[PDB]
Amino acid sequence: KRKRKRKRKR
Amino acid sequence: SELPQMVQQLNSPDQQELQSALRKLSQIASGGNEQIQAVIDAGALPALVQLLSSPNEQILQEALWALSNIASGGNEQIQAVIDAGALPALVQLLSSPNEQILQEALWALSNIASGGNEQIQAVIDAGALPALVQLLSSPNEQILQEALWALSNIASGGNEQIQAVIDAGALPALVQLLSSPNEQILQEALWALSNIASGGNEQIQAVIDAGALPALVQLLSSPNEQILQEALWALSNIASGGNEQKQAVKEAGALEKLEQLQSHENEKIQKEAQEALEKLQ
Ligand SMILES: [Ca+2]
Ligand SMILES: [Ca+2]
Ligand SMILES: [Ca+2]
Repeated sequence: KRKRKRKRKR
Repeated sequence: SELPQMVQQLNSPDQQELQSALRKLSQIASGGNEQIQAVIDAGALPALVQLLSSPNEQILQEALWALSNIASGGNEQIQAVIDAGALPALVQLLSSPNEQILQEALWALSNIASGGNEQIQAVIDAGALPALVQLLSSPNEQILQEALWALSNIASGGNEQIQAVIDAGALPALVQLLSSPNEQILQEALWALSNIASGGNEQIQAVIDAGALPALVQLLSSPNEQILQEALWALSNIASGGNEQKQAVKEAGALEKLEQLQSHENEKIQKEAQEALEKLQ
């Protein structure tokens, strides 16, 4: 049930 | 009020105008769910999906960053990406021999799979799992990490979503990764297992039948609290199963280690060890 997101940032 | 113009520039035949617009859009989408909604509302999705067919790697990379950032939004914002038709073109990029493109396609897919069960099932239905499972054999640690994120996300769903991961043959590779000397990769493999084992008893028993318990029980002796925690979360999830599952945990020698961990100085460790030990009576 553990979710994770990754952003793409400069 | 500049957004509509940026979205029109995504069609410009001047690659400088196009790229300027694309870089601005991707970064506005990184700024929270309201900014994501502004990008969606300005009509960016169809243009961004079209750009997943570009043979221009500079355009494709930034397009992928924009889609990844939109997919860091709420579940219905993720669903907008799926509804704009992104997934086949995105999944197809898992065949790329270009590591930058592969890495960026995996992030995007992993974010989509961080949505709710409708969003996860769409990723499954698009055919991603065999590729993701094969990337568990990658000798590229960056790619391997990302495949483990995507798979962990997929396995964060309900039992049907979990079972699709199991049916794609992920478990033998995940269990092999438990012997990695790479502490980063080990923890990601434990996360994937600890999501799979949060399913029902049939999913838990698949984790057991693939031979996870001896390795998890060994990891209860790790001096690295990050690893230990992740192994404890996995084993505790397994112990939440039925009596057959509990018995397998006991037969593997977990009780004696858990009793030792009850007094651990790390409070998160101590609490999960106590909870695990109680599940097993
Ligand atoms: Ca041109
Ligand atoms: Ca290459
Ligand atoms: Ca190491």
